Amino acid sequence: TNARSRIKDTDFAAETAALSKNQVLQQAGTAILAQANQLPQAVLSLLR
Amino acid sequence: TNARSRIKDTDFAAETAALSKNQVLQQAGTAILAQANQLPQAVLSLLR
Amino acid sequence: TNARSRIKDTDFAAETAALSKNQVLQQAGTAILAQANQLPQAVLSLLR
Amino acid sequence: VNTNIASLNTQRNLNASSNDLNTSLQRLTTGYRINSAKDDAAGLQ
Amino acid sequence: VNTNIASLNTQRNLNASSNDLNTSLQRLTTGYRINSAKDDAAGLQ
Amino acid sequence: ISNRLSNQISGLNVATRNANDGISLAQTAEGALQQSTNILQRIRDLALQ
Amino acid sequence: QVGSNAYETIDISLQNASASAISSVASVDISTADGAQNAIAVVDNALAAIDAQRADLAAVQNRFKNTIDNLTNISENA
Amino acid sequence: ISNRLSNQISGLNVATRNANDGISLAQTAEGALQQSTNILQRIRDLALQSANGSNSDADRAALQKEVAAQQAELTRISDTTTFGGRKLLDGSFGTTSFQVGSNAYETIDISLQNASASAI
Amino acid sequence: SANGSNSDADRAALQKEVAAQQAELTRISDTTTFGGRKLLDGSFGTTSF
Amino acid sequence: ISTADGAQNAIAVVDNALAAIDAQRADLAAVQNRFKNTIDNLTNISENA
Amino acid sequence: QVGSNAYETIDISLQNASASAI
Repeated sequence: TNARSRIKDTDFAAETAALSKNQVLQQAGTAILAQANQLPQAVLSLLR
Repeated sequence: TNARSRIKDTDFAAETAALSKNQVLQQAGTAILAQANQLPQAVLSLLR
Repeated sequence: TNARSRIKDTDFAAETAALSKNQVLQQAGTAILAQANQLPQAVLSLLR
Repeated sequence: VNTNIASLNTQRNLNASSNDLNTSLQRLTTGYRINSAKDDAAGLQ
Repeated sequence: VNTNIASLNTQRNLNASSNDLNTSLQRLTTGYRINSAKDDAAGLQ
Repeated sequence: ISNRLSNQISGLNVATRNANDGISLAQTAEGALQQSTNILQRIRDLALQ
Repeated sequence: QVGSNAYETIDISLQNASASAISSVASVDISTADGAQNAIAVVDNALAAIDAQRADLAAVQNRFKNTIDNLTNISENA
Repeated sequence: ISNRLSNQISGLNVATRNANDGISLAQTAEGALQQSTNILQRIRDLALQSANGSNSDADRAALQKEVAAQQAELTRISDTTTFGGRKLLDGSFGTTSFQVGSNAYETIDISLQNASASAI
Repeated sequence: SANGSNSDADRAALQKEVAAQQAELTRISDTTTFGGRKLLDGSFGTTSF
Repeated sequence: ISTADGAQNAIAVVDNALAAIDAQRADLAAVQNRFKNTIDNLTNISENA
Repeated sequence: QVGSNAYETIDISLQNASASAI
């Protein structure tokens, strides 16, 4: 049984950190996109 | 027999203290992790 | 052993305060940067 | 910084801690400081 | 002015801060003020 | 360099796990032998009886 | 294997047998006194071989435990 | 002047990074040695155990096997540290010199122990 | 695939896993037809931009 | 892979060949770095012409 | 041995015999 856990039993005290990292990335790349999609808007609004 | 105990018989009146120390560490490093995994969250939430 | 702790055993009841200070600095300098990187934006947005 | 967390070093230490913890509990159950396991095999023998 | 940001000096300080932070956390995990690392090698020795 | 580092790291995580399963293997073996020893303890008990 | 390179492995030497090779424990058939006494001589020797085997395991997961604390600190700082 | 400044600056950023990777190298080496010390701590533990009640632990033989295992560890840890395929400290490491600025021969020589297995 | 050195009998499954990945190194090798004259598999003729 | 002796040698295979890959990727490093400069440069030429 | 250094030991001198030498 102890083996069965060493196989399966996630050391989620580490995977929590991994988890935050993923949540974090979702957030960050999103905000980057909210910024990114403003670029072409500016380009044309000005050249016009 | 008395020898057999001096070999085997844990002086657990000491190992209790060792035990607390281990339980204590589980608790402490855990709370440290609950704090630690908040770091990257803050980093990006602010730079964005 | 008592010596070994006087060498190693962090008086973390002090290092907690040091810890907060570091966390605190991360937070503060970050918010300062969130403000700082707004400066050039303003400069040009106005001179234009 | 976000790419990883150096503070997973904390995790490592705890793994060691929990290992010690479990073994201590074993020793506290049976009263045998030398587990029936191999550990300290000399005294065991 | 736009060519650069002198306020990146702020960044530098934070790098130092985070370094200290991580080391403190290590010391808080294990309870060892002298990390197993070399740091303060005299007391370590 | 990093590609070599990621090579090393994740490879060694797998190897860690292979080692852990090995620890368990040797553990189960140890239990079996402990109980072989209880028997053999009884065998001297019976030979003397 | 305990690392990432080839032939980086811990050979282990489980006892080839337990039943009839601990001469044999099963050989003895106590019932006669002269076999009782010699029986003790059998079990003693063979039991020593067992607890040598158990102690072989002692070295092996002690070896593992260090190896993985160590490996784990490597993969850390890498 | 600025071309010389940009020369200096970005060169020194690269040199900073080379230094940081060096910091990591010496860190991994340090970890390996920490654990060498845990073993050697155990080796005194076993040598003292090997008094044997002065002759009463016949099963020093098992301890001998235990010792042999740990001795083999001081080879495995000695190997297996391939930061570069040119690993740290076993056999022959060639005393390398980490640059930390932008000028030639501006380097930190480091002196990793030539061996760990058979030379401790 | 050390397999706990012999304990994962189901290396066979791993072998299948390997075969699948090996086939990927053909698919990625193909399928890059920038020009109908794809990049890197088989024979690309060392072109000169 | 399926045999252990092939597992270990397998690692020796992949290591060497992977080095050849990341040499190829680094060849590309030189090539669009070369391009990027070349076009900033060419672009400044066609400018002042 | 009773400490951590070499040759730090308590020699003991059990009587060589009991049966035919008392």
